[PDB]
Amino acid sequence: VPLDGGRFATSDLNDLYRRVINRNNRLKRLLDLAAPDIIVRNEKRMLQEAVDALLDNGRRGRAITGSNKRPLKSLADMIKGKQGRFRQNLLGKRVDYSGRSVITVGPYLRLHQCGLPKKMALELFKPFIYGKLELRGLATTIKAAKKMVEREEAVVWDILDEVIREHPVLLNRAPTLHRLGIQAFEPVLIEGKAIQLHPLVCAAYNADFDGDQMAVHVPLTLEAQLEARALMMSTNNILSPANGEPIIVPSQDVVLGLYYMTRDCVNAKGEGMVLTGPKEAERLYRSGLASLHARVKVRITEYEKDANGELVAKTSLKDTTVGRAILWMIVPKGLPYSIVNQALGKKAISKMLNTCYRILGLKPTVIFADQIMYTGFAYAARSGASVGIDDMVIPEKKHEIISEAEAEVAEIQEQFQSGLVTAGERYNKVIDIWAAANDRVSKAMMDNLQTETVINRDGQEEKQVSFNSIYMMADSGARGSAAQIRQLAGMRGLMAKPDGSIIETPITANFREGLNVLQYFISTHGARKGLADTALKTANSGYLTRRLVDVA
Amino acid sequence: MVYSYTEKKRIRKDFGKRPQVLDVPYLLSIQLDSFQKFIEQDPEGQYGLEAAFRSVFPIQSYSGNSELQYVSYRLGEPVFDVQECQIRGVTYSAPLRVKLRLVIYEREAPEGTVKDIKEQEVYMGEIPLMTDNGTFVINGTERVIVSQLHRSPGVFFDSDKGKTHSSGKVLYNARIIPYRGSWLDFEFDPKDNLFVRIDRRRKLPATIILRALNYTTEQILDLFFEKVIFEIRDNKLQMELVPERLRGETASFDIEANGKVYVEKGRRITARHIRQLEKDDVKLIEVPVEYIAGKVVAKDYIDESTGELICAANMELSLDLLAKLSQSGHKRIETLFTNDLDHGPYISETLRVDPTNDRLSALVEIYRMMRPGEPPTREAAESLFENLFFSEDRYDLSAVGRMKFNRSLLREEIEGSGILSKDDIIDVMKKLIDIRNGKGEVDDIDHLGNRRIRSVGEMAENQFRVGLVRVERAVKERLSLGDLDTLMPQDMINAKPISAAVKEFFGSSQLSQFMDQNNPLSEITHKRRISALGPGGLTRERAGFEVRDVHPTHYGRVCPIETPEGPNIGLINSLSVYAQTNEYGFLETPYRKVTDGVVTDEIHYLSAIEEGNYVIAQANSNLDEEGHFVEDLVTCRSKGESSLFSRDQVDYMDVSTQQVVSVGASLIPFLEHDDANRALMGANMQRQAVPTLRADKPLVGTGMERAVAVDSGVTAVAKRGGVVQYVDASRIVIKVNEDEMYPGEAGIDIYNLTKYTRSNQNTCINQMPCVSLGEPVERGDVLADGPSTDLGELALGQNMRVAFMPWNGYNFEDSILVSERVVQEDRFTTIHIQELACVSRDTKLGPEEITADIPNVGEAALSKLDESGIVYIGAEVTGGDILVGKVTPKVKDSSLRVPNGVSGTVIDVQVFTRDGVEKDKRALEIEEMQLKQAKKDLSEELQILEAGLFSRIRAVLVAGGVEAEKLDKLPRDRWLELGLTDEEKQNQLEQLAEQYDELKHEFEKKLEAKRRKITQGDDLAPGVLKIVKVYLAVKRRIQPGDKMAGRHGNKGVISKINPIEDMPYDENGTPVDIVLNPLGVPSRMNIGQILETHLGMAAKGIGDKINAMLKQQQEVAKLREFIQRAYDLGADVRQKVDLSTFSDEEVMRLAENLRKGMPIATPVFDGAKEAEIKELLKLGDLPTSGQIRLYDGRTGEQFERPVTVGYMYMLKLNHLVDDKMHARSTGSYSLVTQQPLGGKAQFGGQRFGEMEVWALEAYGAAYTLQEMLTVKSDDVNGRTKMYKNIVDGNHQMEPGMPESFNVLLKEIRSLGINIELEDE
Amino acid sequence: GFIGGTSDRPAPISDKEVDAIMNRLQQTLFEPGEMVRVNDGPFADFNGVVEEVDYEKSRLKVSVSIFGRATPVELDFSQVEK
DNA sequence: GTCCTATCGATCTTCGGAAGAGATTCAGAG
DNA sequence: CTCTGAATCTCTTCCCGCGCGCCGTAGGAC
Repeated sequence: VPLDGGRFATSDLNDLYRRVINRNNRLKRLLDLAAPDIIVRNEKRMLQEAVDALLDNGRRGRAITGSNKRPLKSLADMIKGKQGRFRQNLLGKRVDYSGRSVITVGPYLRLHQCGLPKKMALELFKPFIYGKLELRGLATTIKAAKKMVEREEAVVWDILDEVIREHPVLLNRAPTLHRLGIQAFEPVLIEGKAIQLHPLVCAAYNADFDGDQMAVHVPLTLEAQLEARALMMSTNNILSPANGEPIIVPSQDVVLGLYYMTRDCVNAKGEGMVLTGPKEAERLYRSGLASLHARVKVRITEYEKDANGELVAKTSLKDTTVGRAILWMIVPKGLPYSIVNQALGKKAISKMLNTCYRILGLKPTVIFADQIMYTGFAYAARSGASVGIDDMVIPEKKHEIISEAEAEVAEIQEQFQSGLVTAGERYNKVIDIWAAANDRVSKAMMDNLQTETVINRDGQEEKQVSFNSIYMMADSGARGSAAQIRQLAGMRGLMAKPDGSIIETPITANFREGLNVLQYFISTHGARKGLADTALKTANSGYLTRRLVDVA
Repeated sequence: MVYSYTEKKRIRKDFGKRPQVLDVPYLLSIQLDSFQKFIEQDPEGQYGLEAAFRSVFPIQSYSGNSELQYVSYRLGEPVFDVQECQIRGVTYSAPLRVKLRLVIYEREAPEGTVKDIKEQEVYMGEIPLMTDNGTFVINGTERVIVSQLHRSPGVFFDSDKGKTHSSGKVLYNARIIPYRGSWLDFEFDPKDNLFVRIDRRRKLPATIILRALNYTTEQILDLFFEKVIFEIRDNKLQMELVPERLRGETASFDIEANGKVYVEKGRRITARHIRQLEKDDVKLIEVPVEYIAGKVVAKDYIDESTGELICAANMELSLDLLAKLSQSGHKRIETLFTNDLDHGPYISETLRVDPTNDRLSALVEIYRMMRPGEPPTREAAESLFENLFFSEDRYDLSAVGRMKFNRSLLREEIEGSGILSKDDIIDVMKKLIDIRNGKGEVDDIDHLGNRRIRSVGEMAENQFRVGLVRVERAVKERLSLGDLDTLMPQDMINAKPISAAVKEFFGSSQLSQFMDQNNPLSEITHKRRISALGPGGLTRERAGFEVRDVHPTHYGRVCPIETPEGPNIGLINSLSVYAQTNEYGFLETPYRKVTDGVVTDEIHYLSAIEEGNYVIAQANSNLDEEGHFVEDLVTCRSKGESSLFSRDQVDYMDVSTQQVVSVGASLIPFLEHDDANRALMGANMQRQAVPTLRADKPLVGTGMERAVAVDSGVTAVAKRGGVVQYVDASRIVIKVNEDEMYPGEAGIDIYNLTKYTRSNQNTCINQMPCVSLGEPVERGDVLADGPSTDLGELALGQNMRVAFMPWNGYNFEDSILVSERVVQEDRFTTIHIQELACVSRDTKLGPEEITADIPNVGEAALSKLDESGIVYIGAEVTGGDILVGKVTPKVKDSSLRVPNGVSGTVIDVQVFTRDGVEKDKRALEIEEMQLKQAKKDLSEELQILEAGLFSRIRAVLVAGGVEAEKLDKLPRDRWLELGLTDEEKQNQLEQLAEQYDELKHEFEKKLEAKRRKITQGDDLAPGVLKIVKVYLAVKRRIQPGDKMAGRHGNKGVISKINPIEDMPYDENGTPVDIVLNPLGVPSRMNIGQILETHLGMAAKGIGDKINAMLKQQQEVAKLREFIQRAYDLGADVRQKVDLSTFSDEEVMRLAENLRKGMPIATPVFDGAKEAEIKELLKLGDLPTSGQIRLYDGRTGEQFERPVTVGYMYMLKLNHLVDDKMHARSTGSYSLVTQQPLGGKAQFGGQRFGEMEVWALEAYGAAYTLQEMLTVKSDDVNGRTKMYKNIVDGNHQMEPGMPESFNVLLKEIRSLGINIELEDE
Repeated sequence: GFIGGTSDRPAPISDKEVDAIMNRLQQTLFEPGEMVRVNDGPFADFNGVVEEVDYEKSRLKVSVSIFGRATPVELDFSQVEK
């Protein structure tokens, strides 16, 4: 192929063939002219080595090159290799009718929908649009149809809104480790340029929306559309194939919303009255006459399907909370009330959803999941559960727990100052005392976090579970488990050297307080070790996957 | 305390506590001081091009009997300055001229020369130069060469467990690494046999070297072993005993004499036994013949009578041998000390493995194993051995290498020659054997005391040396074969090898990084970057956890946080703030010299190796303002270990809390409160921010900006103090005060500010003024703010008012909700300057043309084209418009149409044309415009200078015969002989008149040269006739999909541009701009985001109070009264400011620059505690809680429980969506295999990888796969029949067969393989 | 280096081989209709066709494609490219 | 200058990869 | 005298997308 200007791009095989042809022609010329035996032997050796370079360049003593020691690729080089035909062009090949974009979360989408930009839709569904312009008779042929599509005529958008009506699109974030990484979605046009993805699906893709690109492929033929809708649709993949675990496990924010909504407080506005039904409860809340966490008695009605399969309606008075009575308006008509009569968290909600799939079926389950997501988002917005430095609590006894524990190490040092202990025993006593101190600090911090709430119930103070922002985040299982709140409010604790040795002097600070220079330098050891561990293991995992697929 | 005028506009409140004793040094001196050490000539020829030449010249031909020797080199000035060279696209370099003296001696006579020819600095090559910003211009493209970090030359000892044979034992191996020459490695075999190798060749016996060194087995054994003596006097074989040789060991045999027996058989030996023995004079002792039999003799002993070998070196003795040899007349036997734990036989074991005999044998074996296929020869094996390790051409320990080597051998002297010596190798072997006995310790390879930094001025020197070596190789032969008579030194050499070598280094080396000019911070953090990669280093795919992980000696020299996480973590590092390179190349850092009990103000730099010899106090220790440690005991680090030590025991103290971090991490406030992972992400992201359109300031910074923005080289800085005279947003002219005015020079300094110019990331880099007409300035003040800088302080982004709360899920776990107000204010809009070129070549069928008369085109697209065929400047264009009317011969409509998607304003068109071909009309107009501008610039310079000069002349004529009538009578130029007495005033007038005449001629010559340059037909190098450059400005706004980020590792794409109504508002009605997510604060341990935010609130609150006090016409006394209170608040802070001295003019001026929030400084590890944030919030009427209640704009309800609201500094990262959204229906297809092209700049489709194929196979989708891999991509006939059916509305495919597979078949059939399809 | 059986000892050539080499060191008609290229001159390396035979003058005459015609152009003998 | 032939056909290609397994050579002895 | 051990050699393997940027036969003879 030529390049910019009157030059043709260098071709490796062409040059290998050129070398071989020149050497062989020289050998023929000599054999015609009867060159001495020594010369013809040398020419024959050179010809053999040139054929060697043409075939499997590199198996020679040294590969030949025509550049800055960049050896030329041979035929065997083109056959095998990660850039070879097998893994570069046959097993995986670039496909038309595809694109990519930066994704963003659209909470309004249904589970089976996804939003795509108008521009990407127009540039992917071009032939379908032509297939309407002739069928509508609005365009004469392709020559005018393409021009009209270029004209982005306002009628062309009506054509797109008709073409895209029921045509699935495949969305494929990469790296797609498991089959749940490729799914079909019914598209809806969106003004912007980002791909609107559903919240509940992002868990399956492991898709954090911090600038994560994702690709779309348009299934063209009829069987392709049917296969997408029947096998790869979002609603057809609610269970994980690796274990009996839903892949629609509720997101981090939604579970926070449900945890905030169904929780109960000791004394609250609108407490103790009797509500005639969930609707009246909801009205009360929206009129502001009652608090969401208020304790109340609402008449609940539930349906239980018999062993044969017909629902039996039973109605009763139930002691519950206003939030639970509101949520009960969303749970389908087949479940017991005991699932919503508890403060739901990322675990407790999950089994709930599973039970729905266990009883009602797929079709009730998907709509129930969407409704749970909607309600969770709305009431989490109403919660306004902000986080601030005022919310990170240092237990007051911590300074004492340090002041004693360090002193004990001093005693372990004093023995070492007296020759009464060995070298190793001093180390393994100091580190154990520090670990016990870390446990005490963490226990006091957790106890203070849960104890920070005490309220008056019409008389005499009584304690209860804490509405502390960090506590609700941890307890709901959204983000920030015990090991996180412990580092944020207890002490950072011990650390390890790159050789793994336990630091005799733990990081006695926590991130709410300032860490000093040496403490931070100690922390860098673990931080970089973890980052390097990730960067190196992300490759061995993939290689193991390839070996497994190619053996099975 | 005195505040500079640039500083005396916004007195940023500082929360620091420690007094900064050492200000941050120049941040780019790492580059400049090296290239300065390179280009500068030096009588100590070392460290420069003169060193490279003296390492080559003089050069002589032994057969020639004549030499040529280097005399001197003088560097010609660059032909084009940085700006012109960047515009045209050439490299910025200087011509090297070298004086060569060719001396021809004479045969049959002493070296008295017949003739010597000194060439007048013959041309040698073009060497690139380092621009004052620290960057090289190579092809218009601006490059930065990263300083490399690699193992220092010397000797290194290493051993490992498990990695070798896993059998518990460790193998000790030593390596000698010269600066330029062959590696030499000594190693122990698993059976304790010592061998050597060169360049990791095959194992050869170690002692063969000594045979090559001409050592007899007797000499070697004496060198390495100890002698134990037996005598045949006074008794049969009494032994000379050294009692200390017996210790710990059980005395396994009888030894008794002289009364008391010291130790009997079967018992150990202790010290008191040694004392009794020493009292006993054990010079002779009784041992049985069996003990004498186990020894091994030290020397050859022949039969004295027959002259035949009866004993030899390393021969093991026995009873009969003893009797025989003593009978032969050798009554004094000497054997080797071979204590197993103490005196191992390793050398003797090598003797047992040695198949070679002597020096001839040594050379034979060395030659055969070094060069298989090459026959040995006595005269030739020396030619190999000496060149291996003794000849300068192939061995040179650098000065740093020799210093490190002598340090490893504990020598008293470090100044030694570069070639190894016999005792030098002997000492290396001795240290190796001692380490094998365990009496030493192995070194750490990844220890900053073993790895040294090479910079540009050294790698370039090495490349120049390589070029000169090739040139010498050629010209030695030329002089040997040349007739030496008609030859001249220009004939001897040709520039091509040297020029090619240096050109390759500066153009395509692995370390010639293309500069990432995103903003001033990216430039700085890229110029001070340290790399472990590159030639002579390791590779990203062959490095393990050992080299990546941080090190206890990295403290104070290398930032442990700022590393490019991903494929090459830990291999690319950023040099610490204060660290600097030692003379030898190691990294040294300054520490405050602690004297006994006081911390003095004396800074001594300690390197990575010296630091272990001291005890260093941490910079956070308190002192009593007398220098004494307030704490009785202070935490210090000694040998990597850190622990408490008593006061007045410490020896040094770190100079500042920022000594551990780099600039990228130094700019992050509250770095102490962020987990190191989020710190790393924030530090990496901070250099990706795009310069916004109206970047202002950070409310909460760390004070490091006042240096980063100055040393970045992007802001216009006042060279000297003076008063501004004229500003027009392009050229600021300063009347430099006479205190620094040169007596004859103009005394008035211009500053031509650079306007909108494309950067390496297609961004605009225009500089805008900030000083006012008549404002006084002092040398070093920032006159014009560059991009991302404002009022001399670095400002990457905008401070948006953010709230932490879930809001209907639009901020779901990474997403960001942004009010429409911020996009209405153009907070984040930024300009992108794209460069599109339309080339035209003299094709084989004829020369191409650029014309508005393009064939096959209507006037609709020509509307934007001119009469010549180029777009009018300032016309707004979109994708698809024709910008250039090029035509190709034989006709074709090849013309530049705007690329799809992009749209903007055409702001610049530079047409470079090869001469000979006629210039198009618009090119003529542009050239005339350039010429008019150049003439106007030169004329304005000369005329303003003439005004100043004539005014100075009239001022001289004030005293000395002032005559107003005769002064205004004639024109001012006819003042050659104005009335003035015979004094020195007429001398000053004559001096300045000669100066004016010189200025006249200089104006003339510069104008003519500039006209010739501009009119020059630009060199279109390869067979090309003309090129048209076009520059497009795109004002990209912010849209969903764009990526924004804080300074705390918080990042996310904006998910919705929420209208103003839907945003929450507080009880004052002010709506928040950005709604962030709360659930992220804990999980990602970045609680810094919610102290800064709190502080930010207070930082605005003070401004909110000032603005009212400025909006309400408060009296200045009260305004000052408030502001001073806002400044004096806090602890005993380092910064103290008394606004009283501001005369109310600077008070009002400060307020006008403070009404938008008082900037606050929170140093990295000397930052503000929460108690001060609470105090500052208390100063405002803001809640001391930090959290406010908000109201939902849609429903008017109040959110339950208050929420955190504040002013977080947010940055728009350079990853906007419009550069990444792409979709393809049909277009280009590749040639060899018909699969669609791949990429964005090419209309390509996404690659369907193997993992996607596996996932499709996981479902039962087979039709989907068949389509995806046959019709969509590969089957050429099928994909058209599919296209037709889809247009027809049939939706049916005919797959056929993927062409690529057929290609594969041909590729296998081209071999000796017949692979074919089968029917059944 | 030399060409021989082993690098330790390169071998001579032969007795008769030297003599044969010293022996040699001491010791195409333009057909009508044939297509040739010019060897030198402004028409060198062009697709031409022989039109007639200028034999006895040690010359040549080959048709060329100039002006869109197969114009009669005459050349020297040493302009052949067979 | 263009147009041709050919590869360090008087060097020294980079030592800063692990590893995992076959293949190919060498011991202690039947 | 060469049979089963090891012992030392060579050959082969190392996630995946995206997006820029640049750089891309040489010497000497007619």
